[PDB]
Amino acid sequence: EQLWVTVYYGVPVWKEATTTLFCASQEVVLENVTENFNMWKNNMVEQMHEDIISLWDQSLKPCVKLTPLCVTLNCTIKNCSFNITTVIKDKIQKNYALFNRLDIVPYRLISCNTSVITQACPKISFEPIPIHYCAPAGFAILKCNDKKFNGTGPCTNVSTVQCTHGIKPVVSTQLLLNGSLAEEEVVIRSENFTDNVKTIIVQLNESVIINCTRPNNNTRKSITFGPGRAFYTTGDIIGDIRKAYCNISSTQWNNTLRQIARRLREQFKDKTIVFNSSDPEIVMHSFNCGGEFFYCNTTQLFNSTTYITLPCRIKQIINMWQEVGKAMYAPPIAGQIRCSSNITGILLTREIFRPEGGNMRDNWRSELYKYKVVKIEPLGVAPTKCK
Amino acid sequence: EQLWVTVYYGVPVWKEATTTLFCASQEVVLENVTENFNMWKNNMVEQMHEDIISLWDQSLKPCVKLTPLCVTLNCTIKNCSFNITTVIKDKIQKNYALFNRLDIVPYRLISCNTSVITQACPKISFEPIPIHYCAPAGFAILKCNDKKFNGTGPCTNVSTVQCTHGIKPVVSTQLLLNGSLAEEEVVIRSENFTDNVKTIIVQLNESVIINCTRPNNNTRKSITFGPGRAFYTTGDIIGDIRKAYCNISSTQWNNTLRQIARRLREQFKDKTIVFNSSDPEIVMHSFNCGGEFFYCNTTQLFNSTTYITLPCRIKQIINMWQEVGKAMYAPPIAGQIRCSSNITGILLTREIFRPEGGNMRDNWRSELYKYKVVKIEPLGVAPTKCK
Amino acid sequence: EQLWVTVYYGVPVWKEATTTLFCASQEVVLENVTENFNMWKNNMVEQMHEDIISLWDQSLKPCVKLTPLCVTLNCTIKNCSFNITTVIKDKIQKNYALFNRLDIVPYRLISCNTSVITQACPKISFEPIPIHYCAPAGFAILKCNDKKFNGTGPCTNVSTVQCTHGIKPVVSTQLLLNGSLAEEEVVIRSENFTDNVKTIIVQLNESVIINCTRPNNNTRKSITFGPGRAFYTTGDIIGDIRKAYCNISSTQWNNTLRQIARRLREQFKDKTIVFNSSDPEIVMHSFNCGGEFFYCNTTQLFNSTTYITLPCRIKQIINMWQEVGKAMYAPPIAGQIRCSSNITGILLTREIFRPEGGNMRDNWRSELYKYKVVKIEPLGVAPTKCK
Amino acid sequence: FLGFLGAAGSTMGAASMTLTVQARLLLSGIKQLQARVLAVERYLKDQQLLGIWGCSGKLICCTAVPWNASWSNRSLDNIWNNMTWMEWDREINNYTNLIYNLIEESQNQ
Amino acid sequence: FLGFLGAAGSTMGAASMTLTVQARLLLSGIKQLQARVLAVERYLKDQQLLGIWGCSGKLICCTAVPWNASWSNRSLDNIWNNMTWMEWDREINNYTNLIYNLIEESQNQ
Amino acid sequence: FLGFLGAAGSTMGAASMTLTVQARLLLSGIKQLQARVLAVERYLKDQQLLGIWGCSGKLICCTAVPWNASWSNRSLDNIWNNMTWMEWDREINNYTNLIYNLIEESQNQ
Ligand SMILES: *[C@@H]1O[C@H](CO)[C@@H](O[C@@H]2O[C@H](CO)[C@@H](O[C@@H]3O[C@H](CO)[C@@H](O)[C@H](O)[C@@H]3O)[C@H](O)[C@H]2NC(C)=O)[C@H](O)[C@H]1NC(C)=O
Ligand SMILES: *[C@@H]1O[C@H](CO)[C@@H](O[C@@H]2O[C@H](CO)[C@@H](O[C@@H]3O[C@H](CO)[C@@H](O)[C@H](O)[C@@H]3O)[C@H](O)[C@H]2NC(C)=O)[C@H](O)[C@H]1NC(C)=O
Ligand SMILES: *[C@@H]1O[C@H](CO)[C@@H](O[C@@H]2O[C@H](CO)[C@@H](O)[C@H](O)[C@H]2NC(C)=O)[C@H](O)[C@H]1NC(C)=O
Ligand SMILES: *[C@@H]1O[C@H](CO)[C@@H](O[C@@H]2O[C@H](CO)[C@@H](O)[C@H](O)[C@H]2NC(C)=O)[C@H](O)[C@H]1NC(C)=O
Ligand SMILES: *[C@@H]1O[C@H](CO)[C@@H](O[C@@H]2O[C@H](CO)[C@@H](O)[C@H](O)[C@H]2NC(C)=O)[C@H](O)[C@H]1NC(C)=O
Ligand SMILES: *[C@@H]1O[C@H](CO)[C@@H](O[C@@H]2O[C@H](CO)[C@@H](O)[C@H](O)[C@H]2NC(C)=O)[C@H](O)[C@H]1NC(C)=O
Ligand SMILES: *[C@@H]1O[C@H](CO)[C@@H](O[C@@H]2O[C@H](CO)[C@@H](O)[C@H](O)[C@H]2NC(C)=O)[C@H](O)[C@H]1NC(C)=O
Ligand SMILES: *[C@@H]1O[C@H](CO)[C@@H](O[C@@H]2O[C@H](CO)[C@@H](O)[C@H](O)[C@H]2NC(C)=O)[C@H](O)[C@H]1NC(C)=O
Ligand SMILES: *[C@@H]1O[C@H](CO)[C@@H](O[C@@H]2O[C@H](CO)[C@@H](O)[C@H](O)[C@H]2NC(C)=O)[C@H](O)[C@H]1NC(C)=O
Ligand SMILES: *[C@@H]1O[C@H](CO)[C@@H](O[C@@H]2O[C@H](CO)[C@@H](O)[C@H](O)[C@H]2NC(C)=O)[C@H](O)[C@H]1NC(C)=O
Ligand SMILES: *[C@@H]1O[C@H](CO)[C@@H](O[C@@H]2O[C@H](CO)[C@@H](O)[C@H](O)[C@H]2NC(C)=O)[C@H](O)[C@H]1NC(C)=O
Ligand SMILES: *[C@@H]1O[C@H](CO)[C@@H](O[C@@H]2O[C@H](CO)[C@@H](O)[C@H](O)[C@H]2NC(C)=O)[C@H](O)[C@H]1NC(C)=O
Ligand SMILES: *[C@@H]1O[C@H](CO)[C@@H](O[C@@H]2O[C@H](CO)[C@@H](O)[C@H](O)[C@H]2NC(C)=O)[C@H](O)[C@H]1NC(C)=O
Ligand SMILES: *[C@@H]1O[C@H](CO)[C@@H](O[C@@H]2O[C@H](CO)[C@@H](O)[C@H](O)[C@H]2NC(C)=O)[C@H](O)[C@H]1NC(C)=O
Ligand SMILES: *[C@@H]1O[C@H](CO)[C@@H](O[C@@H]2O[C@H](CO)[C@@H](O)[C@H](O)[C@H]2NC(C)=O)[C@H](O)[C@H]1NC(C)=O
Ligand SMILES: *[C@@H]1O[C@H](CO)[C@@H](O[C@@H]2O[C@H](CO)[C@@H](O)[C@H](O)[C@H]2NC(C)=O)[C@H](O)[C@H]1NC(C)=O
Ligand SMILES: *[C@@H]1O[C@H](CO)[C@@H](O[C@@H]2O[C@H](CO)[C@@H](O)[C@H](O)[C@H]2NC(C)=O)[C@H](O)[C@H]1NC(C)=O
Ligand SMILES: *[C@@H]1O[C@H](CO)[C@@H](O)[C@H](O)[C@H]1NC(C)=O
Ligand SMILES: *[C@@H]1O[C@H](CO)[C@@H](O)[C@H](O)[C@H]1NC(C)=O
Ligand SMILES: *[C@@H]1O[C@H](CO)[C@@H](O)[C@H](O)[C@H]1NC(C)=O
Repeated sequence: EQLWVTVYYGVPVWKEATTTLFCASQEVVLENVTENFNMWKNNMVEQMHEDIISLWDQSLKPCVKLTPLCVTLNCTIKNCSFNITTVIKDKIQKNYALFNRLDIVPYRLISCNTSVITQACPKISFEPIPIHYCAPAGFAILKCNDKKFNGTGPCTNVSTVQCTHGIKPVVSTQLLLNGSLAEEEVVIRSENFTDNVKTIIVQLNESVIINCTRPNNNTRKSITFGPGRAFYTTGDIIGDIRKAYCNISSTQWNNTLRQIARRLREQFKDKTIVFNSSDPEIVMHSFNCGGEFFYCNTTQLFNSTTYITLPCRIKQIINMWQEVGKAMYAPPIAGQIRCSSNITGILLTREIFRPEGGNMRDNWRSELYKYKVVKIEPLGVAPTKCK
Repeated sequence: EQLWVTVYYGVPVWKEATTTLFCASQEVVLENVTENFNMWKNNMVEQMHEDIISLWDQSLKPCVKLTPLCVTLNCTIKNCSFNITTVIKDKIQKNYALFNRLDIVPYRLISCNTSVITQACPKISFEPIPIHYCAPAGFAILKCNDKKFNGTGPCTNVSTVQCTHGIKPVVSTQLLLNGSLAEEEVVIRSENFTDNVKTIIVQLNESVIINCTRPNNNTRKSITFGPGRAFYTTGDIIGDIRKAYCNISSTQWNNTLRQIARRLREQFKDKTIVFNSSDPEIVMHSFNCGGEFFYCNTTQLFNSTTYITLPCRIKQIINMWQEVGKAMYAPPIAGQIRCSSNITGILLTREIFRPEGGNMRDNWRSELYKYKVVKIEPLGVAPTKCK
Repeated sequence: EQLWVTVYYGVPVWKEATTTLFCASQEVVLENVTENFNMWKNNMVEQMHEDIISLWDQSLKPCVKLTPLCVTLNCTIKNCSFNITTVIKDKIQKNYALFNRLDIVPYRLISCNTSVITQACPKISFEPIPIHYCAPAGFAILKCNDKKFNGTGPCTNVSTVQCTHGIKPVVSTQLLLNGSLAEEEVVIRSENFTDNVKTIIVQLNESVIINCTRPNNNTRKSITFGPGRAFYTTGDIIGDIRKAYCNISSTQWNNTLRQIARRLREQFKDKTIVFNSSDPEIVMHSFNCGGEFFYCNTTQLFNSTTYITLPCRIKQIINMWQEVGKAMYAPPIAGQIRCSSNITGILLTREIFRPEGGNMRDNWRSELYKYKVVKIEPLGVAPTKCK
Repeated sequence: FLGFLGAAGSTMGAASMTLTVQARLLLSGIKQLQARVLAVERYLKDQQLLGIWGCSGKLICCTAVPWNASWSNRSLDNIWNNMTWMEWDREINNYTNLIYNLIEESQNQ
Repeated sequence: FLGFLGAAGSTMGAASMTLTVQARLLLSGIKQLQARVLAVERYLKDQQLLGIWGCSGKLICCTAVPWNASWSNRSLDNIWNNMTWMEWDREINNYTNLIYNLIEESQNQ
Repeated sequence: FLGFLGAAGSTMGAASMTLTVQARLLLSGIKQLQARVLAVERYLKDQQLLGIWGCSGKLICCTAVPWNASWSNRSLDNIWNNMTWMEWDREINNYTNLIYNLIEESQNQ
């Protein structure tokens, strides 16, 4: 018999594509399907990084620039004094302000000649809030529910989700804080573990709690430039002068480090491995805690084959993501600062392994490893006996 | 006897929703329907308020700042002389300027230590044009046609219009000008009359005409203070120096106050009421007349248990809608300025009653009190005897 | 007998349009159809001019302004010196720079008195690239393929194209550079030959090669005024100095003028045609060669009834379209530069004939004379016998 | 000619003859961008939801889905002669998704 | 065969078999958000103007409105075998809105 | 009810009963303007391509395009009871435009 062409609308097939995901702040299982995933070719990570750059640029656009503070400072933390113009242009008034050591260079501010300093707007905050990346109509976001997932490879338990979970945009350099933990084992994923250039991402099945503090009791002082331009800075400290530190329980870190070493030995050949030490922005552990930007020295943790106290520095002028042509002055926070977080992931780089990485893109690649964006193609053709 | 499902399109039902009403610059009577209204929870007021602020901020964006003003003014209305830089950077010229008294604080401009002063472009015009708010396809605007509607509660007669009437964005603090008169009587309406903090909106059925004038013959002069940057100031006055005043007929105002008292005593308990007098933006009557922002002392209108002359002052630096950082230098206008207006409504605040009009959203609640936006839902199902 | 109206969709008819085309960087013959064309009321010229002005203004937005250069200069091409501030705002220092004669007036800069000088950003370049204009969906672009087309009137060979040919947005005043050559013969076209006001566009069938060079060996120097605001200028010249000039073959230009005079004698009456010489913006040949804006005297070419050498000057500060208060500082290039270009067209004005081309829309009328945009109207009605 | 939405207070026995003047107004082509995209999306959503069910080209259509008494058990004289469309929308509001799912399933047969 | 808009010079009888190549390319696929929304709105305007009259899913439809000789009165073979579509669009250009309103009125019944 | 894309692993006979589950969720209305405009255009392009071929609003329709064994020589029970739509699309990805223009040619002929 002859066979004739039919057309079907609503065919359940998909093809790979890139779309314009939007932020937002159901799940069905897909049986008998073996869609393959790849964590190192995701467009969602690039789109998330571009959106974070676009959001950080837009918040610092309208408010005050710190051009008139590129003056000579008579510094004696440090106590410094300078000449500055008051709101009347003809009059010049002497003032004073405390500065941290990393903000000043022999004094003057550290980022005068490099780029222009735009002060952060005095009411904004850097508290991370969860962001769900969601796909428009006609697209779908797949998820791989395999427990032993390694990144590049085919999945056996694929599911279509409405959109992603609560990805918190936490900024960190070496230890990934407040992330999502693995289900069964400590999992190490790399694009090529036999290459020295490629970074190594570790995910911990059990978190390590970290406590950090700034015991100096600062107070906030305001300095006026002219019409409608102000500047907030520390005036004095009411109390004893102390350093800022972070505490990690040593037994938890030792057990976690033993598990990392065991699984990393299992991935590599049967050889001994040692953990070694790592510009303060790429060497030290950089994160924000309560509004202040800490820079903590992590050479005590990675020194292997009660508590551990890590000394830290506070920095107010930051120029992260290496954008030449922009800088940022975070306003100081009055009172004591205390915060706690869970260590979830560590970024390693090649016997000898050391924490390394100035890219902030690998922080979000450890959250978006389960997901993939597809495009629905509902039209289909098939032969039927008679039409 | 079996009932099977019937699908209808074009079913006349609606549900409450908030939409994006677009500006533009027909009524059908709905029978046997009762719809509740609430003008304090109306979302058209917030939409109009945000649109007017966005239009003002769009107008003040490219029209250049006034820095390097705020130099030390030496003043003898006032005659002030100051030193300013010329178009060449390293040279200083001497200029003189006539400024009003309210623009000057002990000299120095009034908005120097609070906000950046963006000068207003000489093309600009503050004349109100009527704006009709229209609803898109799928949405509808319901109008309450009760002649004694008190703002809340159900409305017996409801009608549907495509767009609102000619709402004029008149900015005025204490006395509403060029508004919509009531149908039958003077109507006093409020959210609840027992709370003293809530504003009281009075709407008159007979308008009271007001005549305001600026009898000084001012001349305008251009001062250039930079490369391609200049601004306009009053040069000199020709003729006798006179004050700006507004004229109200005393018989009309006495009858208006007696009607307001007569209708207002019907709400409160049996008690005599007295009108008492009320930072010039909130204390005295501030309004625009011919391009100059008059500030008229209204203690004679509200002092009770031929013509009435109210003295007025002129300001050129205003910072409307209470937002810090957005002041505007209004350019002066040469020649005598005269305007006439119709007094439509008075805003009151608690017996003793004094005018208080600090917010600008109560100017537009007196126009958008009839209207309500709904979302039409055309689909519907019902059982019949088909098939 | 009896006819009924029927509806057809996809009917090939079109009407006039004024839509906004989109840039980009198939053809159907259309037998048996005639369409009238008009290059003087063609709307693509205004669209191209608005887009070119918008991109040229957008490219000059983020980078540095030269307000601090507006200071007196103690000059000895001139060697000038001035005083600016350092990167530190407190102290000042003395620098020197080499400026051309056309950029200074008796010494201050050319446009500090009226305009705002903005430096062209060092990342961008002035090299033109081909630009294709494509009609949006629902519209079509018609092209007249007649070789005898005189600019307005009916066209016999009309064809539909998706996008226009590659048009380079070159900058020229008197001689059209790198344009589209005529098909078989030198063609003159104008709006009204008997009108003195209307310009005259001449197109050539064979091009004339022009060679221009800058024999001075300039060296780039960097100058800073503060945080992140740099400035580039010539520091010194290595070797002997020599003027810039352009070379044109004399016999080829003489034959070109003979053919042009023949066609002007055909269009006008049989009489004597004489060419005469033509503010450096409109008198001299203003064009770009290797990144520097040349201004060449053209009185040798247009004086008639081995090579020829035209002297040229160099401007660093230009103002395209003569915008009110906005100009541009082009950063100088280091070392010698040479360039070569085709001469494909001359703009003339009326017998005596003098070249003047100060408007840049007549530059682009020579490239969009073949094109016309239309709007497809796919619906149509026609009677048919069947019900 | 009652006009647009003028049969809202009438009973649904008499309001069902007036569906043309409500249907003819909900059209396109006659903060601008949000309103235009919203109008286009609402028109296309109504047309797609009407076209999956069958009867894309008419205002009154009726399917093979049997009416369940759990949704509403009142008689036809109570439905079509005693109530307006607002009240009937208020009764079966939580059962609209189940009815729409049943219509979509029955049309696929 | 003749490509997009290639039968503009041919007669109606030749060009009536090739309506798809003008019908297909009215969508996109070849700031720019506004022109793109404008293209969608123009296509939807033509589509629902067709859909009000009936025959939403076909390119050639037949209506019940009788042809009036005041609009045009020449012979049928001259219209359908000798004349291009543009010349016919020129002739009945004063009566297209009236024919559209009569077609809209007849579909209402 | 297997939900959206729930029958993607089911056979072509079984997955043909869940066409309305997928087809209901191609259109929006469930910074952000690009996503909504893109969804509207993808749905509108698919609907236009379906309506050009004919029979957009009904199920049973005649197509009259013969099937070529060079496209797929597989027996019909093996097509409709053994494989899914994904590998069918993989088999007929390159041959699809020929089938599309043959359906368009059979529409007018
Ligand atoms: C993080 O903390 C560690 C430990 O506090 C820092 O390591 C310390 O680095 C300094 C300078 O590199 C070492 O000083 C050196 O001492 C040797 C004698 O041992 C002397 O010969 C050298 O001339 C120099 O003075 C110091 O010994 C070393 N601490 C330890 C325990 O070895 C590290 O620098 C910190 N990280 C950063 C980024 O600053
Ligand atoms: C972070 O960890 C460090 C070290 O584990 C903690 O430092 C410890 O703090 C306690 C209480 O402040 C100290 O106890 C005190 O010792 C003095 C003698 O020096 C005694 O006179 C007091 O009565 C009291 O017992 C303890 O000595 C100190 N340990 C070290 C090695 O210095 C720190 O408190 C932790 N911080 C946080 C926020 O958890
Ligand atoms: C495949 O993934 C699914 C994920 O849905 C697992 O099934 C359960 O799904 C429910 C749905 O809400 C979850 O709440 C459960 O946590 C899931 N797991 C369990 C154990 O119930 C399913 O188990 C996975 N199968 C395999 C073999 O990994
Ligand atoms: C990881 O990268 C290394 C880079 O050295 C790859 O090793 C080489 O791959 C090339 C390409 O086929 C071979 O010709 C060489 O013989 C390989 N070895 C060396 C020592 O150069 C390696 O294949 C990569 N691994 C993965 C899984 O991609
Ligand atoms: C940190 O410094 C602040 C600023 O002096 C302290 O706050 C003061 O505390 C005293 C004692 O209770 C009060 O009398 C003052 O009124 C407080 N000042 C303000 C501005 O509130 C604070 O107590 C200090 N904290 C510590 C732990 O030393
Ligand atoms: C970080 O600080 C928290 C308190 O904010 C610590 O939690 C306390 O831990 C002690 C000792 O384990 C317990 O006795 C308390 O009951 C805990 N209190 C709370 C509120 O949890 C935590 O231990 C600190 N982390 C480290 C590593 O020391
Ligand atoms: C406006 O007038 C209406 C009556 O037209 C008031 O509504 C009444 O409010 C009282 C107090 O809650 C109720 O007991 C009555 O049943 C309501 N009547 C109706 C018909 O709903 C309404 O309260 C008035 N608004 C104000 C602010 O006073
Ligand atoms: C505004 O009202 C005042 C009344 O206070 C008017 O002033 C009077 O004008 C008449 C006519 O010129 C004089 O005879 C009176 O002597 C004035 N009264 C006083 C107290 O001076 C004034 O003319 C009115 N102005 C306008 C424009 O109507
Ligand atoms: C407010 O009203 C009172 C009473 O009407 C005014 O007081 C009168 O002022 C006049 C003018 O000086 C006197 O001749 C009367 O004797 C006063 N009467 C009383 C009872 O005091 C008062 O002047 C008014 N205030 C203003 C600003 O107009
Ligand atoms: C511009 O610079 C020149 C130097 O290049 C200045 O000329 C010197 O002036 C001083 C004081 O008048 C003399 O002592 C030197 O002998 C001059 N040198 C030369 C080479 O002439 C000149 O004065 C400067 N112009 C101004 C206005 O200051
Ligand atoms: C009318 O214009 C068309 C182009 O729009 C001409 O067709 C071209 O003819 C040349 C020479 O025969 C071919 O090389 C090209 O390939 C043709 N173009 C296309 C798109 O087919 C045509 O010759 C012109 N006719 C006249 C009489 O001038
Ligand atoms: C071209 O220019 C000529 C004059 O140079 C125009 O001719 C004049 O047109 C005006 C307006 O119609 C008449 O009043 C004059 O009498 C005309 N003068 C002559 C000498 O004819 C002519 O209209 C312009 N346009 C065209 C298309 O030729
Ligand atoms: C272009 O070159 C000619 C060369 O002759 C210049 O004309 C001379 O200009 C100077 C200065 O104004 C006069 O003294 C001569 O008498 C002129 N000679 C002639 C023959 O006219 C002309 O000025 C130059 N044009 C420009 C813009 O540089
Ligand atoms: C314009 O052209 C005329 C004609 O060629 C030039 O006049 C000649 O100039 C040369 C140079 O001095 C003399 O030797 C000839 O005798 C002149 N001939 C005549 C007829 O006068 C004139 O110089 C040219 N002008 C410019 C500015 O280039
Ligand atoms: C441009 O034209 C000039 C002539 O105006 C050429 O200059 C000649 O160059 C040759 C070789 O260098 C010399 O022998 C001649 O004496 C020069 N003539 C004159 C009048 O000076 C020059 O070569 C041409 N080309 C370039 C690239 O400049
Ligand atoms: C105009 O000048 C250009 C170069 O500036 C000439 O273009 C080159 O000419 C040679 C010789 O025919 C070709 O081999 C090259 O392919 C051409 N380059 C390009 C990019 O097309 C051109 O010949 C000159 N003449 C005309 C009439 O354009
Ligand atoms: C996924 O594949 C499995 C394995 O074939 C399916 O399970 C059985 O499939 C056969 C083939 O039709 C049926 O006869 C059995 O009845 C199925 N088992 C059960 C328990 O029903 C399974 O149905 C497939 N999943 C989907 C969603 O199609
Ligand atoms: C009516 O609905 C109830 C509850 O949803 C269900 O149990 C019953 O089977 C339904 N009746 C029919 C005939 O579908
Ligand atoms: C035909 O058109 C004319 C236009 O004047 C009109 O008067 C006449 O009634 C029309 N005839 C029919 C049958 O509609
Ligand atoms: C089937 O396709 C082949 C090529 O794939 C072609 O040669 C053959 O003619 C086609 N069959 C028919 C009946 O056209």
